[PDB]
Amino acid sequence: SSFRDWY
Amino acid sequence: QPIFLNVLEAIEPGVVCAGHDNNQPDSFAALLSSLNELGERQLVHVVKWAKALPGFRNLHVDDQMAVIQYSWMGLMVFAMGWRSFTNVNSAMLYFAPDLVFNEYRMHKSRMYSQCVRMRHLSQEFGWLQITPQEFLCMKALLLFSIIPVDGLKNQKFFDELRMNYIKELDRIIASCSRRFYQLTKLLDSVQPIARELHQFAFDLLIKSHMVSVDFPEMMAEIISVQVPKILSGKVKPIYFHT
Ligand SMILES: CC(C)(O)C(=O)Nc1ccc([N+](=O)[O-])c(C(F)(F)F)c1
Repeated sequence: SSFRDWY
Repeated sequence: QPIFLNVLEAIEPGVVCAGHDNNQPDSFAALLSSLNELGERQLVHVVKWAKALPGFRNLHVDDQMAVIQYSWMGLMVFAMGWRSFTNVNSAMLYFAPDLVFNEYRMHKSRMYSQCVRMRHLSQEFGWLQITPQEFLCMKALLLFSIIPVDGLKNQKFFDELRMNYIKELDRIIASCSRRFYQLTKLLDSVQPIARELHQFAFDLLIKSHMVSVDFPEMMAEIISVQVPKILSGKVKPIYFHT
């Protein structure tokens, strides 16, 4: 994800 | 009293604006492009909020990420409703200072039903005389109220973490007994509304290139990847009563 990335 | 209560307070986010042009009239497109943006900003905030939750770094990273994406709408709804209770005594919908809904914005945004529902919730804060500390501890638990039927990566930790969150809510309460059934009743009622909103955003997303509404980076992804899971029964909420 692009979620996994900024988290 | 405890350490716990200091934390929820301390970590509780601040005012978050939507940057809406309160001057031009109320198009659907204008309205919903700002809610999507409001969603986007508050999400960031739920993330930095949640990372600082007590016990939160006990879960597998993927569990953390999951638990957040699944429950964000549910949380959003809750604090929104506190906000609308506390500022405007539940007379209107307080999404943000610059984005307060009135019946007109309610009907023009096309969420009248769901909006009616969330105004009912806001009222319930008042009807049930909800203390600020009851609000915070209730909010904390809502993050732990929604999982895949399949189950999380480290399910034991979750069960544990949650149990202690229910405990703290009971602690901040303790014929008092009926307060719990009420508060659990109240949390339970958050889940239907979050589903209705899931559906509309979902619908909305799909029709969005063809109605001219702006879906931010993080918006488009969460809605199309994780929301469908919920709506297909793969991911259920934990209910207190049946
Ligand atoms: C995805 C959709 C349009 O963005 C949405 O429901 N946005 C949204 C934004 C902010 C807030 N808020 O807490 O003020 C809420 C809601 F939680 F109230 F419903 C929804």
